[PDB]
Amino acid sequence: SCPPVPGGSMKLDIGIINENQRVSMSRNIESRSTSPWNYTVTWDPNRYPSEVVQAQCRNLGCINAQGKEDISMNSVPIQQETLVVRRKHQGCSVSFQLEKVLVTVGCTCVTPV
Amino acid sequence: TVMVNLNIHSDYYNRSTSPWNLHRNEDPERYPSVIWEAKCRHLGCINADGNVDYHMNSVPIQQEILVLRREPPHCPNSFRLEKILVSVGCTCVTPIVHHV
Amino acid sequence: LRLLDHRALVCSQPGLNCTVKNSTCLDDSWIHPRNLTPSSPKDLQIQLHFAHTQQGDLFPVAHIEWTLQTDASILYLEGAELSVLQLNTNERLCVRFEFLSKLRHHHRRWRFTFSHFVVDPDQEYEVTVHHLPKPIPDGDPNHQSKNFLVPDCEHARMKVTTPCMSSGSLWDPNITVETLEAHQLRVSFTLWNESTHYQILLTSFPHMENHSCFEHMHHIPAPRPEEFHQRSNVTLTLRNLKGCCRHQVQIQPFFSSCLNDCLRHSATVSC
Ligand SMILES: *[C@@H]1O[C@H](CO[C@@H]2O[C@H](CO)[C@H](O)[C@H](O)[C@H]2O)[C@@H](O[C@@H]2O[C@H](CO)[C@@H](O)[C@H](O)[C@H]2NC(C)=O)[C@H](O)[C@H]1NC(C)=O
Ligand SMILES: *[C@@H]1O[C@H](CO)[C@@H](O)[C@H](O)[C@H]1NC(C)=O
Repeated sequence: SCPPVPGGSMKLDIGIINENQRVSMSRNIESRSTSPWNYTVTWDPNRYPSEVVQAQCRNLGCINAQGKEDISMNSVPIQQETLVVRRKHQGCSVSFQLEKVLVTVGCTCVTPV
Repeated sequence: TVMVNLNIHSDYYNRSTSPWNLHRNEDPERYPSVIWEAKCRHLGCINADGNVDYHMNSVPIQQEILVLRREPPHCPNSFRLEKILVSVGCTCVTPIVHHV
Repeated sequence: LRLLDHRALVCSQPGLNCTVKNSTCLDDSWIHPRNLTPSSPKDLQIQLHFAHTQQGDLFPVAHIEWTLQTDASILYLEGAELSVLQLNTNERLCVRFEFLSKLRHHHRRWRFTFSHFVVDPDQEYEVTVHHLPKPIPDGDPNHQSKNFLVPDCEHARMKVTTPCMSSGSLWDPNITVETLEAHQLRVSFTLWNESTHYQILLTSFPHMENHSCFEHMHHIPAPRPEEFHQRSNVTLTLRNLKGCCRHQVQIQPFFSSCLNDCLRHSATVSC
């Protein structure tokens, strides 16, 4: 079976199957990492998802064993490029597009070059 | 179902205290076809000398992402949206130790 | 961020014919905007509860409460989508409520609750209640969101929860470091009912210097279901050094529930 495929576009059924049903308990480590970070909720009412969580590195450097910052080590953001759907309007008329959004998922600690 | 316009608008794994190895998650129907799923190299973190400090944990960062699968599996531009779990990187945390 | 029971979840209220189940967090109202949108939920409040399954397991559940506003927009209310967002992973979960019988009075104010979203200990979630139809492009909000925070397994009613216990919240190793004659150490500890390995982590120090004179690590492999809860003992030969006497033994579990990030248990032996 195949639908009538129209030109210069795509058919996007939105029935999103979550083939990845985790079953691997994750936690709030953002506070514990050597490169700690804060989370910010992002709301774009004309996007799907409307809510995107971006992370922000707490410092320029990595926190040590005593609890103070170490500048000889750098705190770097680790990014994941994902897809979002974008709703646009000219007026009553509504268009749909796919956008690539780079999301900062958290911070890791790297030795400089 | 929505008609969408066809135009879809660094080396930390080796450098990081908590380093990782990228694994080939290949799929001919799904877009992106290949996704690199990062898996932690050690249980612990790499210390100031270059050895593993087992008094530290190397845990991975995980994310939900939007991918598109070809639906039907053969058709050209007919896709169905998919949600998946991806291990992106590893960070190094301090473990929760309970004393006596 | 899993639903509780695929049971016949009910939202049916007196004077309100209601039905609930599963949704992709993308509604027809977002793709196809309806002109007359209803007003935002009033006084949203998420509070932590626990749930007991027919199997006898106890789980933390996000208890979503809300009401609606007095205004005339009520007649144009068709349902409500409820999102739960895991901040760390961006993991979304939604349930829509389909109002079959339209609400037309306000004689009695309507109050709403959902308590099936199961939430994991020590976490952060943005719980949103979106009224449906969603507002037209460049329309006013119409939803409400609240940041909900679940506590760690140190929390009283938390450490008796299934997810906590499974990550050894109620485990006690009763860890004991008895000194042996030929400058050795027997390390005694009780084991958990999971066939995962453990790691003993020795860090000997002088009498006050807080820097390791000797550091050793030893692997205790996965016990069989027989060896579950039965006390294990490992004898290790110490560094035969003067002053290097004040020991620190740290047993680390590797339970599936945490993998590495598990709770370690520390013992400190003097001279
Ligand atoms: C990053 O976060 C800093 C600390 O606050 C966090 O708040 C969280 C609340 O959910 C959570 O408790 C976490 O553990 C905390 O670390 C913010 O720093 C604060 O900034 C204020 C001024 O804006 C000061 O008055 C505070 O003293 C200061 N906190 C500290 C620890 O000094 C940062 O502003 C924030 N930065 C970004 C980029 O989000
Ligand atoms: C492990 O032991 C605890 C306490 O006896 C119990 O809650 C748990 O269900 C046990 N699990 C197994 C698989 O024995």
